[PDB]
Amino acid sequence: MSDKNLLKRALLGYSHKRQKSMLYILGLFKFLMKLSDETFQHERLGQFS
Amino acid sequence: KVERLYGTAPGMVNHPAAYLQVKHTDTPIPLGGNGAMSIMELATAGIG
Repeated sequence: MSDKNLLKRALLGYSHKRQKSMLYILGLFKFLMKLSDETFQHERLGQFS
Repeated sequence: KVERLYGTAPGMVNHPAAYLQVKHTDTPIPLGGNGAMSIMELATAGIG
């Protein structure tokens, strides 16, 4: 939850109300996504990451 | 009232948060700043 809350906060702060900040956080999150996609790793229904 | 006059509260054009990569609370008052302070701080410490 420490990251679900952070992502929701950053998205609500970038979309809707506009702040030049909260795009660095989105950048970090997208960087993590791009890290995850370097190596394929299957996950079933209970393990969706 | 002063935020309405200069438009620095969230919603009008001169709001810094849409232009600076930092929170409203962490913005200098000379720029679009949040002047929200307690009266006790405003009375003992000062204005700035």
